[PDB]
Amino acid sequence: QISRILDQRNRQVTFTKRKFGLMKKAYELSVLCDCEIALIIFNSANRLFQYASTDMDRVLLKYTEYSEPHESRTNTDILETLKR
Amino acid sequence: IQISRILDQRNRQVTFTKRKFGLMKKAYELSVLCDCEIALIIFNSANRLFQYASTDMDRVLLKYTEYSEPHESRTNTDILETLKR
Repeated sequence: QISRILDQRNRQVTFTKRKFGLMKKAYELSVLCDCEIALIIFNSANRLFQYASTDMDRVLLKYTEYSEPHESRTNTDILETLKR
Repeated sequence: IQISRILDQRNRQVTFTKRKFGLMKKAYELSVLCDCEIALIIFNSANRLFQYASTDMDRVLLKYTEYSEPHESRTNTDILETLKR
């Protein structure tokens, strides 16, 4: 029951609030549970925003070297889980 | 006050899973509400890789490599500084 915010002012304020919320939660997860986290966000104007718990090059390099299988989710899977 | 010692190691996995899912849920919401493309890469303390992409990971990482520099770049040091203000 969630949809896309059409009004550009209400889109930007919501984007900023939630982008910061995401980074705050990523920070918390990283310190609480000893995780390494990277977050890449392209907004609707195609502006790039990024967060990395350590630094981005480190996390992306680890990502590209990972030999073991990935556990991977997309919007389709998240939306399915949320229905339950 | 050593931040990594805060958590009870007994509930480590459950806390990790709950918060990982919270992060993905919020990423999903942001992507639909604000028309964003989002990728999330998480290595847990046992070095298990978990990933989320709103579209798919190869698409988001390719967009990343075709951009020259971030508009905002943050790490834990910056987030912690902002939170103190």
